[PDB]
Amino acid sequence: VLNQPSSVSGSLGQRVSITCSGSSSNVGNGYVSWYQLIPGSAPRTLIYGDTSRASGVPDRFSGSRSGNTATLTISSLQAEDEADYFCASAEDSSSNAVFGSGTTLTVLGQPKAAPSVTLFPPSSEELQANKATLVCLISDFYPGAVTVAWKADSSPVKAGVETTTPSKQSNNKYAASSYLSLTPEQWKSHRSYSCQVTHEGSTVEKTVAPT
Amino acid sequence: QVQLRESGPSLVKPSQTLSLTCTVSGFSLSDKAVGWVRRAPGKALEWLGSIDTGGMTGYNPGLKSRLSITKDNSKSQVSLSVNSVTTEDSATYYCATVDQKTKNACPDDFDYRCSCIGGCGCARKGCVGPLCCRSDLGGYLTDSPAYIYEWYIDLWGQGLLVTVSSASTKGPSVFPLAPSSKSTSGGTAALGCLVKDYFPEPVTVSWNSGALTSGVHTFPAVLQSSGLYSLSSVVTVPSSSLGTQTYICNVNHKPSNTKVDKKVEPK
Repeated sequence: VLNQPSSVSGSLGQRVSITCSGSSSNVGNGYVSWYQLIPGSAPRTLIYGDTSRASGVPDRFSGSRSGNTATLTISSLQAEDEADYFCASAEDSSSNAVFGSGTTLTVLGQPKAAPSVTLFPPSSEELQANKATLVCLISDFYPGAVTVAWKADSSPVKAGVETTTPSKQSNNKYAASSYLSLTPEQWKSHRSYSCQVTHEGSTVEKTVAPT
Repeated sequence: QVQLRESGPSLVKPSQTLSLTCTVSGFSLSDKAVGWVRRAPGKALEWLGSIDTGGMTGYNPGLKSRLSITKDNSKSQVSLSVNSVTTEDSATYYCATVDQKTKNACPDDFDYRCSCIGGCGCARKGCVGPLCCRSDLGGYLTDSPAYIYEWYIDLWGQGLLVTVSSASTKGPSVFPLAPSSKSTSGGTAALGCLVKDYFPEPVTVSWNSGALTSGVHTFPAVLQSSGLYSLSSVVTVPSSSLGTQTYICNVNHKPSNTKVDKKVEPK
């Protein structure tokens, strides 16, 4: 496996470089390629032959090599560039490829954003199946950290709560969801339930009621 | 356009054989090499193997004993088999077009030689003897083999998520999430679908058969203590259209070849 740094960071509009270290049996032979892997999209070839840009790749992506170490350089960094970057080479004298360990690119300098929160009560159809789920949907926030708390009327609720880890959206903000499992009677026996979402010290609360 | 489409089971039981198919379009398999690659969750890309224009196959040496690649040019199909799978074979599997060409270690006007003083190297054509890889005669030494490959992947398929597990498939129950009155009073109304208790990943959601894409947020699944997944999708529409317009979520669970379309009616 070729050696890449696990993580690299750069600022909007600035330049970063990602290194890829091998030996004379792979990288040292030249013909290194580079690939961009963005969750939710097919992998994308950026560079082949050490230096040649693939079709559709803009000139701010550039590749270079010195001996057993190859480098990808990205200039005019955009938030869209956040991805996992992998180098590769053929091995020895074969058509078999060896990939790098991969580098996760984080782009800093993005504007902070408050979460949009939507809270759904249990659907009639779910209650007819003798179940009840509250769905708290949390979107369009940056940075990607939130904490979620649930209340029945005024009292905290901790059992029956499952919350996802934040993940980036296609617009480069973050999303998360929280689910509160209740019994149909618990749902109907309180006057309201609330999802409370805290982000950068400020909290937003949404409330739903059985009626 | 060159296009590659993976198909095959989403769930495979341990010890069994994983059989995938790659259907290609926009070129003839007779003229282009095709390769397979996988990436396990939170791990690096792993080369599996490739089949060249003439049918020559090459594999990851560490995995060769478990892999088989064949193709059918007339069908425009390439196949992969992975025998005796375990959980470490769970991964997204990609097929891809491969551009591979044999290159000489030395540029033109040079000859590769291993009889040189100091090791193997590149000597100018015309130069005689073992000093020809030295600077004064225009040559140099190299640690590269006599011939190497210019290898890269040109285009990738979307990839197929494959879970290895003893657990049975379970298709989701889909519940409409109706917009409440006080939450719609602001002009925009959020309605959604709850996709509950399914296994394995993945599930896709669209709204009104894809006609509704702006304002669609489909969230990553939660993994429950029961071992089953659940996710939700939401779309925001004008509140004036509620009751007038029909809104339908299309929930596709390819692991069970089952798709559910649920009307979401206002309260």
